[PDB]
Amino acid sequence: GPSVFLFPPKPKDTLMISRTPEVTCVVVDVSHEDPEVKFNWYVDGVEVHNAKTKPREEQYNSTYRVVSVLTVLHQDWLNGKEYKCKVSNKALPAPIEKTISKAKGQPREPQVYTLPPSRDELTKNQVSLWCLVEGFYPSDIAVEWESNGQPENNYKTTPPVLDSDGSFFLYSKLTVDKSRWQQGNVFSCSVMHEALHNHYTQKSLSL
Amino acid sequence: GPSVFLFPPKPKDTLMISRTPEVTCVVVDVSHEDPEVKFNWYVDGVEVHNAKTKPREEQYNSTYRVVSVLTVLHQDWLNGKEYKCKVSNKALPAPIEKTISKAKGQPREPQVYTLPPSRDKLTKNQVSLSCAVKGFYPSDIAVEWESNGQPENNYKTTPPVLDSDGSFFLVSKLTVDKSRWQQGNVFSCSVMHEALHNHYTQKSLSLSP
Ligand SMILES: *[C@@H]1O[C@H](CO[C@@H]2O[C@@H](C)[C@@H](O)[C@@H](O)[C@@H]2O)[C@@H](O[C@@H]2O[C@H](CO)[C@@H](O[C@@H]3O[C@H](CO[C@H]4O[C@H](CO)[C@@H](O)[C@H](O)[C@@H]4O[C@@H]4O[C@H](CO)[C@@H](O[C@@H]5O[C@H](CO)[C@H](O)[C@H](O)[C@H]5O)[C@H](O)[C@H]4NC(C)=O)[C@@H](O)[C@H](O[C@H]4O[C@H](CO)[C@@H](O)[C@H](O)[C@@H]4O)[C@@H]3O)[C@H](O)[C@H]2NC(C)=O)[C@H](O)[C@H]1NC(C)=O
Ligand SMILES: *[C@@H]1O[C@H](CO[C@@H]2O[C@@H](C)[C@@H](O)[C@@H](O)[C@@H]2O)[C@@H](O[C@@H]2O[C@H](CO)[C@@H](O[C@@H]3O[C@H](CO[C@H]4O[C@H](CO)[C@@H](O)[C@H](O)[C@@H]4O[C@@H]4O[C@H](CO)[C@@H](O[C@@H]5O[C@H](CO)[C@H](O)[C@H](O)[C@H]5O)[C@H](O)[C@H]4NC(C)=O)[C@@H](O)[C@H](O[C@H]4O[C@H](CO)[C@@H](O)[C@H](O)[C@@H]4O)[C@@H]3O)[C@H](O)[C@H]2NC(C)=O)[C@H](O)[C@H]1NC(C)=O
Repeated sequence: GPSVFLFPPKPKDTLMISRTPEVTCVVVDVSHEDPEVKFNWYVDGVEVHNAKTKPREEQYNSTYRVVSVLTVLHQDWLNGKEYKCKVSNKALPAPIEKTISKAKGQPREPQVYTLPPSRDELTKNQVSLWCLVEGFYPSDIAVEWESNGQPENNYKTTPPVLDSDGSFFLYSKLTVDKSRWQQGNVFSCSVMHEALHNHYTQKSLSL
Repeated sequence: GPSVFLFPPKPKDTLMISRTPEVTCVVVDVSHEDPEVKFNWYVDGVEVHNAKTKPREEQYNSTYRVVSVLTVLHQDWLNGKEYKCKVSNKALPAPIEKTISKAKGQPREPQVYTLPPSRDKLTKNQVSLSCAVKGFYPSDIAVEWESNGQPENNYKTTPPVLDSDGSFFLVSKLTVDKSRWQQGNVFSCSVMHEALHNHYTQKSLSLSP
Protein backbone atom coordinates (compact mmCIF):
# COMPACT_ATOMS: atom_id res chain seq x y z
CA GLY A 1 0.00 0.00 0.00
CA PRO A 2 0.93 3.68 -0.24
CA SER A 3 3.22 5.53 2.14
CA VAL A 4 2.77 8.94 3.77
CA PHE A 5 5.38 11.44 4.93
CA LEU A 6 4.49 14.59 6.87
CA PHE A 7 6.81 17.58 6.79
CA PRO A 8 7.01 20.69 9.02
CA PRO A 9 7.26 24.33 7.96
CA LYS A 10 10.62 25.93 7.48
CA PRO A 11 11.86 27.57 10.70
CA LYS A 12 12.24 30.95 9.02
CA ASP A 13 8.61 30.74 7.82
CA THR A 14 7.28 30.22 11.34
CA LEU A 15 9.43 32.95 12.85
CA MET A 16 8.92 35.83 10.38
CA ILE A 17 5.37 37.17 10.40
CA SER A 18 5.64 38.23 6.74
CA ARG A 19 6.20 34.61 5.63
CA THR A 20 3.67 31.80 5.24
CA PRO A 21 4.47 28.53 6.98
CA GLU A 22 2.98 25.29 5.65
CA VAL A 23 2.75 21.68 6.78
CA THR A 24 3.02 19.23 3.87
CA CYS A 25 1.49 15.75 3.64
CA VAL A 26 3.05 13.65 0.88
CA VAL A 27 1.60 10.31 -0.24
CA VAL A 28 3.79 8.05 -2.37
CA ASP A 29 3.13 4.76 -4.17
CA VAL A 30 -0.43 5.56 -5.23
CA SER A 31 -1.06 2.94 -7.89
CA HIS A 32 -3.42 3.23 -10.81
CA GLU A 33 -5.73 0.50 -9.54
CA ASP A 34 -6.78 2.99 -6.81
CA PRO A 35 -5.73 6.61 -7.52
CA GLU A 36 -8.01 8.49 -5.18
CA VAL A 37 -6.72 9.86 -1.92
CA LYS A 38 -8.68 11.58 0.81
CA PHE A 39 -6.98 13.91 3.29
CA ASN A 40 -8.45 14.75 6.68
CA TRP A 41 -6.49 17.41 8.58
CA TYR A 42 -6.68 18.11 12.31
CA VAL A 43 -5.18 20.77 14.55
CA ASP A 44 -4.93 19.52 18.14
CA GLY A 45 -7.50 16.85 17.25
CA VAL A 46 -10.01 19.38 15.86
CA GLU A 47 -10.62 18.87 12.14
CA VAL A 48 -9.88 21.82 9.83
CA HIS A 49 -10.98 22.22 6.25
CA ASN A 50 -8.68 24.74 4.55
CA ALA A 51 -6.01 22.38 3.22
CA LYS A 52 -5.23 22.53 -0.48
CA THR A 53 -4.60 19.28 -2.34
CA LYS A 54 -2.44 19.45 -5.44
CA PRO A 55 -2.96 17.73 -8.80
CA ARG A 56 -1.58 14.25 -8.22
CA GLU A 57 1.39 13.61 -10.48
CA GLU A 58 2.85 10.49 -12.00
CA GLN A 59 6.38 9.34 -11.21
CA TYR A 60 8.97 7.34 -13.14
CA ASN A 61 8.38 4.17 -11.15
CA SER A 62 5.06 4.81 -12.93
CA THR A 63 2.95 5.26 -9.80
CA TYR A 64 1.39 8.39 -8.31
CA ARG A 65 2.43 11.05 -5.79
CA VAL A 66 -0.23 13.15 -4.04
CA VAL A 67 0.45 16.25 -1.91
CA SER A 68 -1.82 18.20 0.45
CA VAL A 69 -0.59 21.49 1.92
CA LEU A 70 -2.02 23.09 5.07
CA THR A 71 -1.23 26.71 5.90
CA VAL A 72 -0.49 27.06 9.60
CA LEU A 73 -0.76 30.09 11.84
CA HIS A 74 2.66 31.13 13.15
CA GLN A 75 1.54 31.28 16.75
CA ASP A 76 -0.26 27.89 16.56
CA TRP A 77 2.95 26.20 15.43
CA LEU A 78 5.04 28.05 18.01
CA ASN A 79 2.51 27.27 20.77
CA GLY A 80 3.03 23.56 20.16
CA LYS A 81 -0.19 22.60 18.43
CA GLU A 82 -0.26 19.17 16.77
CA TYR A 83 -0.96 18.78 13.04
CA LYS A 84 -2.44 15.44 11.96
CA CYS A 85 -2.69 14.22 8.37
CA LYS A 86 -5.06 11.31 7.69
CA VAL A 87 -4.70 9.67 4.29
CA SER A 88 -7.46 7.43 2.91
CA ASN A 89 -7.15 5.19 -0.14
CA LYS A 90 -9.03 2.12 -1.37
CA ALA A 91 -5.72 0.20 -1.31
CA LEU A 92 -5.11 0.70 2.44
CA PRO A 93 -6.10 -1.75 5.17
CA ALA A 94 -6.80 1.34 7.32
CA PRO A 95 -6.15 5.07 6.84
CA ILE A 96 -2.62 6.28 7.54
CA GLU A 97 -2.28 8.84 10.33
CA LYS A 98 0.80 11.03 10.73
CA THR A 99 1.16 13.76 13.36
CA ILE A 100 3.79 16.49 13.62
CA SER A 101 4.48 19.47 15.88
CA LYS A 102 7.29 21.79 16.88
CA ALA A 103 10.21 20.22 18.71
CA LYS A 104 9.28 20.14 22.39
CA GLY A 105 11.30 21.57 25.27
CA GLN A 106 11.85 24.70 27.30
CA PRO A 107 13.09 27.43 24.92
CA ARG A 108 16.54 28.89 25.48
CA GLU A 109 17.86 32.08 23.93
CA PRO A 110 20.73 31.83 21.40
CA GLN A 111 23.91 33.67 22.32
CA VAL A 112 25.41 35.01 19.09
CA TYR A 113 29.12 35.84 18.74
CA THR A 114 31.03 36.94 15.66
CA LEU A 115 34.71 35.93 15.51
CA PRO A 116 37.22 37.66 13.17
CA PRO A 117 39.64 35.66 11.00
CA SER A 118 42.76 34.13 12.48
CA ARG A 119 46.10 35.91 11.89
CA ASP A 120 47.40 32.71 10.31
CA GLU A 121 44.79 32.98 7.53
CA LEU A 122 45.59 36.60 6.43
CA THR A 123 47.89 35.19 3.94
CA LYS A 124 45.73 33.49 1.41
CA ASN A 125 43.45 35.50 -0.69
CA GLN A 126 40.18 34.72 1.19
CA VAL A 127 39.42 34.90 4.90
CA SER A 128 36.91 33.04 7.05
CA LEU A 129 34.48 35.00 9.26
CA TRP A 130 32.73 32.98 11.96
CA CYS A 131 29.32 33.27 13.58
CA LEU A 132 29.13 31.16 16.76
CA VAL A 133 25.57 30.61 18.00
CA GLU A 134 25.33 28.77 21.30
CA GLY A 135 23.01 27.92 24.17
CA PHE A 136 19.81 27.66 22.14
CA TYR A 137 16.83 25.33 22.37
CA PRO A 138 15.12 23.87 20.43
CA SER A 139 17.43 23.31 17.48
CA ASP A 140 15.09 24.92 14.88
CA ILE A 141 17.02 28.03 13.78
CA ALA A 142 17.96 30.13 10.77
CA VAL A 143 21.39 31.74 10.39
CA GLU A 144 22.26 34.08 7.52
CA TRP A 145 25.01 36.50 6.55
CA GLU A 146 24.81 39.86 4.81
CA SER A 147 26.80 43.04 4.12
CA ASN A 148 25.22 46.43 3.32
CA GLY A 149 21.78 44.88 3.66
CA GLN A 150 22.50 42.33 0.88
CA PRO A 151 22.73 38.53 1.33
CA GLU A 152 26.24 37.12 1.47
CA ASN A 153 25.47 33.54 0.59
CA ASN A 154 29.05 32.15 0.26
CA TYR A 155 28.86 30.57 3.66
CA LYS A 156 28.32 27.14 5.14
CA THR A 157 26.76 26.43 8.55
CA THR A 158 27.28 23.35 10.71
CA PRO A 159 24.25 21.41 11.91
CA PRO A 160 23.19 22.10 15.50
CA VAL A 161 25.31 20.17 17.99
CA LEU A 162 23.97 19.01 21.34
CA ASP A 163 26.16 20.58 23.96
CA SER A 164 26.98 19.34 27.47
CA ASP A 165 24.13 21.29 29.10
CA GLY A 166 21.44 20.00 26.77
CA SER A 167 21.38 23.19 24.69
CA PHE A 168 22.58 23.37 21.08
CA PHE A 169 25.38 25.25 19.36
CA LEU A 170 26.51 25.75 15.76
CA TYR A 171 29.08 27.71 13.72
CA SER A 172 28.45 29.56 10.44
CA LYS A 173 31.55 30.16 8.32
CA LEU A 174 31.45 33.00 5.78
CA THR A 175 34.25 33.17 3.20
CA VAL A 176 35.09 36.62 1.74
CA ASP A 177 37.85 38.19 -0.35
CA LYS A 178 40.58 39.35 2.01
CA SER A 179 40.51 42.79 0.38
CA ARG A 180 36.85 43.27 1.38
CA TRP A 181 37.84 42.46 4.96
CA GLN A 182 41.01 44.57 5.09
CA GLN A 183 39.23 47.57 3.57
CA GLY A 184 36.87 47.61 6.56
CA ASN A 185 33.58 46.39 5.08
CA VAL A 186 31.01 45.41 7.72
CA PHE A 187 29.59 41.88 7.67
CA SER A 188 26.57 40.77 9.67
CA CYS A 189 25.32 37.47 11.03
CA SER A 190 21.51 37.37 11.41
CA VAL A 191 19.94 34.70 13.63
CA MET A 192 16.24 33.84 13.81
CA HIS A 193 14.97 31.73 16.71
CA GLU A 194 11.80 31.48 18.77
CA ALA A 195 13.64 32.43 22.00
CA LEU A 196 14.89 35.77 20.64
CA HIS A 197 13.05 39.06 21.04
CA ASN A 198 11.15 39.63 17.76
CA HIS A 199 12.60 36.22 16.81
CA TYR A 200 15.62 38.05 15.37
CA THR A 201 19.05 39.35 16.25
CA GLN A 202 21.99 40.56 14.14
CA LYS A 203 25.67 40.76 15.09
CA SER A 204 28.23 42.64 13.02
CA LEU A 205 31.92 42.07 12.38
CA SER A 206 34.57 44.31 10.80
CA LEU A 207 38.28 44.91 10.92
CA GLY B 1 20.89 -17.59 9.15
CA PRO B 2 23.86 -15.74 10.66
CA SER B 3 24.62 -12.10 9.84
CA VAL B 4 28.03 -10.45 9.63
CA PHE B 5 29.11 -6.90 10.49
CA LEU B 6 32.58 -5.62 9.61
CA PHE B 7 33.92 -2.62 11.48
CA PRO B 8 36.88 -0.39 10.61
CA PRO B 9 39.62 0.85 12.93
CA LYS B 10 39.19 4.23 14.57
CA PRO B 11 40.89 7.08 12.64
CA LYS B 12 43.19 8.00 15.52
CA ASP B 13 44.35 4.36 15.73
CA THR B 14 45.54 4.37 12.10
CA LEU B 15 47.22 7.78 12.44
CA MET B 16 49.29 7.24 15.63
CA ILE B 17 52.06 4.63 15.44
CA SER B 18 51.75 3.89 19.17
CA ARG B 19 48.14 2.75 18.79
CA THR B 20 46.88 -0.60 17.47
CA PRO B 21 44.35 -0.34 14.63
CA GLU B 22 42.06 -3.36 14.23
CA VAL B 23 39.33 -4.46 11.83
CA THR B 24 36.57 -6.38 13.65
CA CYS B 25 34.37 -9.01 12.03
CA VAL B 26 31.28 -9.80 14.11
CA VAL B 27 28.92 -12.73 13.43
CA VAL B 28 25.49 -12.77 15.11
CA ASP B 29 22.47 -15.10 14.93
CA VAL B 30 24.59 -18.25 14.94
CA SER B 31 22.32 -21.20 15.79
CA HIS B 32 22.62 -23.98 18.34
CA GLU B 33 22.14 -26.56 15.57
CA ASP B 34 25.05 -25.21 13.50
CA PRO B 35 27.38 -23.43 15.96
CA GLU B 36 30.73 -23.75 14.19
CA VAL B 37 31.90 -20.63 12.38
CA LYS B 38 35.08 -20.26 10.34
CA PHE B 39 36.80 -16.97 9.49
CA ASN B 40 39.09 -16.37 6.52
CA TRP B 41 40.76 -12.96 6.20
CA TYR B 42 42.18 -11.40 3.03
CA VAL B 43 44.12 -8.20 2.43
CA ASP B 44 43.81 -7.12 -1.22
CA GLY B 45 42.65 -10.68 -1.93
CA VAL B 46 45.73 -12.29 -0.32
CA GLU B 47 44.84 -14.53 2.61
CA VAL B 48 46.34 -13.60 5.97
CA HIS B 49 46.53 -15.82 8.98
CA ASN B 50 47.17 -13.69 12.10
CA ALA B 51 43.62 -12.72 13.13
CA LYS B 52 42.65 -13.51 16.70
CA THR B 53 39.24 -15.18 16.99
CA LYS B 54 37.27 -15.26 20.25
CA PRO B 55 35.27 -18.22 21.52
CA ARG B 56 31.58 -18.06 20.68
CA GLU B 57 29.41 -16.39 23.34
CA GLU B 58 25.74 -17.18 23.82
CA GLN B 59 23.38 -14.19 23.98
CA TYR B 60 20.11 -13.84 25.90
CA ASN B 61 18.24 -14.63 22.69
CA SER B 62 19.76 -18.16 22.59
CA THR B 63 21.99 -17.40 19.59
CA TYR B 64 25.77 -17.14 19.52
CA ARG B 65 27.93 -14.11 18.72
CA VAL B 66 31.47 -14.74 17.47
CA VAL B 67 34.14 -12.07 16.91
CA SER B 68 37.39 -12.17 14.92
CA VAL B 69 39.86 -9.26 15.22
CA LEU B 70 42.55 -8.55 12.62
CA THR B 71 45.33 -6.18 13.57
CA VAL B 72 46.19 -3.99 10.59
CA LEU B 73 49.40 -2.24 9.61
CA HIS B 74 48.87 1.51 9.85
CA GLN B 75 50.37 2.09 6.44
CA ASP B 76 48.33 -0.69 4.77
CA TRP B 77 45.10 0.96 5.91
CA LEU B 78 46.28 4.44 4.92
CA ASN B 79 47.43 3.09 1.53
CA GLY B 80 43.86 1.94 0.83
CA LYS B 81 44.26 -1.84 1.11
CA GLU B 82 40.96 -3.77 1.14
CA TYR B 83 40.19 -6.01 4.14
CA LYS B 84 37.82 -8.90 3.50
CA CYS B 85 36.23 -11.07 6.17
CA LYS B 86 34.73 -14.33 4.90
CA VAL B 87 32.41 -16.19 7.29
CA SER B 88 31.49 -19.87 6.90
CA ASN B 89 28.68 -21.65 8.77
CA LYS B 90 26.83 -24.87 7.96
CA ALA B 91 23.46 -23.08 8.23
CA LEU B 92 24.50 -20.83 5.32
CA PRO B 93 23.92 -21.59 1.62
CA ALA B 94 27.32 -20.05 0.82
CA PRO B 95 29.91 -18.12 2.86
CA ILE B 96 29.22 -14.48 3.58
CA GLU B 97 31.90 -11.99 2.51
CA LYS B 98 32.23 -8.41 3.74
CA THR B 99 34.92 -5.94 2.64
CA ILE B 100 36.03 -2.62 4.10
CA SER B 101 38.73 -0.02 3.33
CA LYS B 102 39.60 3.60 4.08
CA ALA B 103 37.46 6.33 2.55
CA LYS B 104 38.72 7.12 -0.95
CA GLY B 105 39.66 10.49 -2.44
CA GLN B 106 42.60 12.83 -2.94
CA PRO B 107 43.78 13.87 0.56
CA ARG B 108 43.77 17.57 1.42
CA GLU B 109 45.64 19.04 4.38
CA PRO B 110 43.56 20.61 7.19
CA GLN B 111 44.27 24.20 8.10
CA VAL B 112 43.90 24.73 11.85
CA TYR B 113 42.94 28.05 13.48
CA THR B 114 42.25 28.82 17.12
CA LEU B 115 39.77 31.62 17.79
CA PRO B 116 39.68 33.44 21.18
CA PRO B 117 36.40 34.25 22.96
CA SER B 118 34.23 37.10 21.86
CA ARG B 119 34.39 40.09 24.18
CA ASP B 120 30.60 39.70 24.59
CA LYS B 121 31.18 36.38 26.37
CA LEU B 122 33.73 37.60 28.94
CA THR B 123 30.89 38.63 31.27
CA LYS B 124 29.39 35.14 31.40
CA ASN B 125 31.29 32.91 33.97
CA GLN B 126 32.55 30.47 31.31
CA VAL B 127 34.14 31.34 27.97
CA SER B 128 34.17 29.29 24.77
CA LEU B 129 37.44 28.73 22.93
CA SER B 130 37.21 27.71 19.27
CA CYS B 131 39.36 25.46 17.07
CA ALA B 132 38.43 25.80 13.40
CA VAL B 133 39.69 23.03 11.10
CA LYS B 134 39.05 23.54 7.41
CA GLY B 135 40.00 22.34 3.97
CA PHE B 136 40.54 18.68 4.85
CA TYR B 137 39.79 15.51 2.90
CA PRO B 138 38.71 12.79 3.54
CA SER B 139 36.43 13.48 6.51
CA ASP B 140 38.14 11.03 8.93
CA ILE B 141 39.74 13.20 11.63
CA ALA B 142 40.31 13.43 15.38
CA VAL B 143 40.34 16.69 17.31
CA GLU B 144 41.31 16.98 20.99
CA TRP B 145 42.03 19.71 23.54
CA GLU B 146 44.53 19.85 26.38
CA SER B 147 46.19 22.29 28.76
CA ASN B 148 49.12 22.01 31.17
CA GLY B 149 49.78 18.40 30.12
CA GLN B 150 46.26 17.02 30.70
CA PRO B 151 43.27 16.55 28.35
CA GLU B 152 40.35 18.95 28.71
CA ASN B 153 36.97 17.43 29.47
CA ASN B 154 34.56 20.01 28.41
CA TYR B 155 34.49 20.26 24.62
CA LYS B 156 32.22 19.32 21.77
CA THR B 157 33.08 19.14 18.09
CA THR B 158 30.79 19.58 15.12
CA PRO B 159 30.57 16.86 12.49
CA PRO B 160 32.61 17.47 9.35
CA VAL B 161 30.69 19.75 6.98
CA LEU B 162 31.09 19.64 3.20
CA ASP B 163 32.32 23.05 2.02
CA SER B 164 31.78 24.78 -1.33
CA ASP B 165 35.14 23.57 -2.72
CA GLY B 166 34.51 19.90 -1.91
CA SER B 167 36.68 19.80 1.24
CA PHE B 168 35.39 19.46 4.81
CA PHE B 169 35.47 21.79 7.79
CA LEU B 170 34.46 21.59 11.41
CA VAL B 171 34.81 23.57 14.61
CA SER B 172 35.60 22.34 18.11
CA LYS B 173 34.27 24.31 21.08
CA LEU B 174 36.07 24.06 24.43
CA THR B 175 34.21 25.56 27.42
CA VAL B 176 36.37 26.71 30.33
CA ASP B 177 35.81 28.58 33.57
CA LYS B 178 36.44 32.24 32.79
CA SER B 179 38.91 32.55 35.66
CA ARG B 180 41.27 30.05 34.02
CA TRP B 181 41.19 32.06 30.80
CA GLN B 182 41.85 35.36 32.60
CA GLN B 183 44.54 33.53 34.69
CA GLY B 184 46.50 33.31 31.39
CA ASN B 185 46.35 29.51 31.00
CA VAL B 186 47.34 28.16 27.56
CA PHE B 187 44.89 25.83 25.84
CA SER B 188 45.83 23.64 22.89
CA CYS B 189 43.84 22.12 20.04
CA SER B 190 45.44 18.94 18.60
CA VAL B 191 44.34 17.71 15.17
CA MET B 192 45.13 14.27 13.73
CA HIS B 193 44.59 13.69 9.98
CA GLU B 194 46.21 11.59 7.27
CA ALA B 195 47.17 14.67 5.21
CA LEU B 196 49.11 16.44 8.02
CA HIS B 197 52.87 16.07 8.32
CA ASN B 198 53.35 13.42 11.03
CA HIS B 199 49.51 13.06 10.93
CA TYR B 200 49.42 15.73 13.65
CA THR B 201 49.39 19.44 14.28
CA GLN B 202 48.65 21.55 17.33
CA LYS B 203 47.61 25.18 17.75
CA SER B 204 47.48 26.99 21.08
CA LEU B 205 45.40 29.84 22.55
CA SER B 206 45.82 32.10 25.60
CA LEU B 207 44.51 35.44 26.56
CA SER B 208 46.29 38.25 24.64
CA PRO B 209 46.68 41.54 26.60
C1 LIG C 1 8.46 5.67 -6.43
O1 LIG C 1 9.13 6.92 -6.50
C2 LIG C 1 8.91 7.79 -5.38
C3 LIG C 1 9.72 9.03 -5.66
O2 LIG C 1 11.03 8.67 -6.05
C4 LIG C 1 11.87 9.84 -6.10
O3 LIG C 1 11.62 10.55 -7.30
C5 LIG C 1 11.99 9.89 -8.51
C6 LIG C 1 11.56 10.80 -9.65
C7 LIG C 1 13.49 9.57 -8.52
O4 LIG C 1 14.24 10.77 -8.54
C8 LIG C 1 13.86 8.73 -7.29
O5 LIG C 1 15.28 8.62 -7.23
C9 LIG C 1 13.36 9.38 -6.00
O6 LIG C 1 13.59 8.50 -4.90
C10 LIG C 1 9.32 7.11 -4.08
O7 LIG C 1 8.98 7.96 -2.99
C11 LIG C 1 9.96 7.91 -1.94
O8 LIG C 1 9.61 6.93 -0.97
C12 LIG C 1 10.56 6.82 0.10
C13 LIG C 1 10.11 5.65 0.95
O9 LIG C 1 10.32 4.41 0.29
C14 LIG C 1 10.64 8.14 0.87
O10 LIG C 1 11.63 7.99 1.89
C15 LIG C 1 11.41 8.78 3.10
O11 LIG C 1 12.01 10.06 2.92
C16 LIG C 1 11.88 10.95 4.00
C17 LIG C 1 12.50 12.25 3.54
O12 LIG C 1 11.93 12.59 2.27
C18 LIG C 1 12.22 14.00 2.10
O13 LIG C 1 13.57 14.14 1.73
C19 LIG C 1 13.99 13.59 0.46
C20 LIG C 1 15.41 14.13 0.22
O14 LIG C 1 16.35 13.29 0.91
C21 LIG C 1 13.04 13.98 -0.70
O15 LIG C 1 13.26 13.08 -1.78
C22 LIG C 1 11.54 13.97 -0.31
O16 LIG C 1 10.78 14.65 -1.33
C23 LIG C 1 11.32 14.62 1.01
O17 LIG C 1 11.72 15.98 0.78
C24 LIG C 1 11.05 16.90 1.67
O18 LIG C 1 9.82 17.25 1.11
C25 LIG C 1 9.03 18.06 1.99
C26 LIG C 1 7.65 18.13 1.38
O19 LIG C 1 7.58 19.07 0.31
C27 LIG C 1 9.70 19.42 2.19
O20 LIG C 1 9.01 20.14 3.20
C28 LIG C 1 8.13 21.16 2.68
O21 LIG C 1 8.84 21.89 1.69
C29 LIG C 1 8.22 23.10 1.22
C30 LIG C 1 9.15 23.59 0.10
O22 LIG C 1 9.50 22.50 -0.75
C31 LIG C 1 8.00 24.08 2.36
O23 LIG C 1 9.25 24.34 2.98
C32 LIG C 1 7.01 23.44 3.32
O24 LIG C 1 6.73 24.36 4.35
C33 LIG C 1 7.57 22.09 3.85
O25 LIG C 1 6.49 21.46 4.59
C34 LIG C 1 11.16 19.26 2.62
O26 LIG C 1 11.84 20.50 2.43
C35 LIG C 1 11.92 18.16 1.85
N1 LIG C 1 13.16 17.84 2.54
C36 LIG C 1 14.30 17.53 1.92
C37 LIG C 1 15.47 17.20 2.81
O27 LIG C 1 14.39 17.50 0.69
C38 LIG C 1 12.60 10.34 5.20
O28 LIG C 1 12.56 11.24 6.29
C39 LIG C 1 11.94 9.03 5.60
O29 LIG C 1 12.62 8.52 6.74
C40 LIG C 1 11.78 7.71 7.58
O30 LIG C 1 12.56 6.64 8.02
C41 LIG C 1 13.69 7.09 8.80
C42 LIG C 1 14.71 5.98 8.93
O31 LIG C 1 14.55 5.11 7.83
C43 LIG C 1 13.14 7.58 10.14
O32 LIG C 1 14.21 7.87 11.01
C44 LIG C 1 12.27 8.83 9.87
O33 LIG C 1 11.70 9.31 11.09
C45 LIG C 1 11.20 8.56 8.79
O34 LIG C 1 10.15 7.87 9.48
C46 LIG C 1 11.98 8.06 4.41
O35 LIG C 1 13.35 7.71 4.28
C47 LIG C 1 10.98 9.28 -0.09
O36 LIG C 1 10.87 10.53 0.57
C48 LIG C 1 10.02 9.29 -1.29
N2 LIG C 1 10.41 10.30 -2.25
C49 LIG C 1 9.58 11.24 -2.71
C50 LIG C 1 10.15 12.20 -3.71
O37 LIG C 1 8.42 11.34 -2.31
C51 LIG C 1 8.63 5.76 -3.95
O38 LIG C 1 9.09 5.06 -2.79
C52 LIG C 1 8.90 4.92 -5.19
N3 LIG C 1 8.25 3.63 -5.10
C53 LIG C 1 8.91 2.46 -5.16
C54 LIG C 1 8.07 1.22 -5.07
O39 LIG C 1 10.13 2.41 -5.27
C1 LIG D 1 20.38 -11.68 19.32
O1 LIG D 1 21.21 -10.81 20.10
C2 LIG D 1 22.32 -10.28 19.37
C3 LIG D 1 23.22 -9.58 20.37
O2 LIG D 1 22.59 -8.43 20.93
C4 LIG D 1 22.75 -8.40 22.36
O3 LIG D 1 21.96 -9.42 22.97
C5 LIG D 1 20.53 -9.29 22.73
C6 LIG D 1 19.85 -10.52 23.32
C7 LIG D 1 20.01 -7.97 23.31
O4 LIG D 1 20.26 -7.96 24.71
C8 LIG D 1 20.79 -6.83 22.63
O5 LIG D 1 20.30 -5.58 23.17
C9 LIG D 1 22.31 -7.01 22.87
O6 LIG D 1 23.08 -5.95 22.27
C10 LIG D 1 21.81 -9.38 18.26
O7 LIG D 1 22.95 -8.88 17.56
C11 LIG D 1 22.70 -7.63 16.88
O8 LIG D 1 22.25 -7.85 15.58
C12 LIG D 1 21.98 -6.65 14.83
C13 LIG D 1 21.43 -7.09 13.49
O9 LIG D 1 20.22 -7.82 13.65
C14 LIG D 1 23.25 -5.80 14.71
O10 LIG D 1 22.80 -4.58 14.13
C15 LIG D 1 23.81 -3.88 13.38
O11 LIG D 1 24.42 -2.98 14.24
C16 LIG D 1 25.47 -2.21 13.61
C17 LIG D 1 26.11 -1.35 14.68
O12 LIG D 1 26.77 -2.21 15.58
C18 LIG D 1 27.63 -1.47 16.48
O13 LIG D 1 26.90 -0.53 17.29
C19 LIG D 1 25.99 -1.05 18.33
C20 LIG D 1 25.55 0.13 19.19
O14 LIG D 1 24.73 0.95 18.38
C21 LIG D 1 26.67 -2.11 19.18
O15 LIG D 1 25.67 -2.72 20.02
C22 LIG D 1 27.35 -3.16 18.30
O16 LIG D 1 28.02 -4.07 19.14
C23 LIG D 1 28.34 -2.51 17.35
O17 LIG D 1 29.27 -1.87 18.21
C24 LIG D 1 30.48 -1.65 17.45
O18 LIG D 1 31.36 -2.73 17.63
C25 LIG D 1 32.54 -2.60 16.82
C26 LIG D 1 33.27 -3.92 16.90
O19 LIG D 1 33.64 -4.20 18.24
C27 LIG D 1 33.36 -1.41 17.34
O20 LIG D 1 34.48 -1.23 16.48
C28 LIG D 1 35.75 -1.59 17.07
O21 LIG D 1 36.02 -0.90 18.30
C29 LIG D 1 37.35 -1.17 18.82
C30 LIG D 1 37.43 -0.59 20.26
O22 LIG D 1 36.14 -0.40 20.84
C31 LIG D 1 38.39 -0.63 17.86
O23 LIG D 1 38.08 0.72 17.58
C32 LIG D 1 38.29 -1.42 16.57
O24 LIG D 1 39.22 -0.83 15.70
C33 LIG D 1 36.88 -1.32 15.99
O25 LIG D 1 36.84 -2.24 14.82
C34 LIG D 1 32.50 -0.15 17.30
O26 LIG D 1 33.17 0.92 17.96
C35 LIG D 1 31.14 -0.37 17.96
N1 LIG D 1 30.27 0.77 17.71
C36 LIG D 1 29.48 1.30 18.66
C37 LIG D 1 28.65 2.48 18.24
O27 LIG D 1 29.46 0.85 19.80
C38 LIG D 1 24.87 -1.40 12.45
O28 LIG D 1 25.94 -0.78 11.75
C39 LIG D 1 24.13 -2.30 11.49
O29 LIG D 1 23.50 -1.49 10.48
C40 LIG D 1 23.84 -1.92 9.14
O30 LIG D 1 22.96 -2.92 8.74
C41 LIG D 1 21.58 -2.58 8.93
C42 LIG D 1 20.76 -3.83 8.62
O31 LIG D 1 21.00 -4.79 9.67
C43 LIG D 1 21.22 -1.34 8.05
O32 LIG D 1 19.93 -0.88 8.41
C44 LIG D 1 22.26 -0.19 8.27
O33 LIG D 1 22.02 0.87 7.35
C45 LIG D 1 23.71 -0.69 8.22
O34 LIG D 1 24.01 -1.02 6.84
C46 LIG D 1 23.11 -3.15 12.24
O35 LIG D 1 22.16 -2.24 12.79
C47 LIG D 1 23.86 -5.55 16.08
O36 LIG D 1 25.14 -4.94 15.99
C48 LIG D 1 24.02 -6.87 16.84
N2 LIG D 1 24.51 -6.64 18.19
C49 LIG D 1 25.70 -7.06 18.64
C50 LIG D 1 26.01 -6.76 20.07
O37 LIG D 1 26.49 -7.66 17.92
C51 LIG D 1 20.93 -10.21 17.33
O38 LIG D 1 20.31 -9.40 16.34
C52 LIG D 1 19.82 -10.92 18.10
N3 LIG D 1 19.10 -11.81 17.20
C53 LIG D 1 17.77 -11.97 17.21
C54 LIG D 1 17.21 -12.94 16.22
O39 LIG D 1 17.04 -11.36 18.00
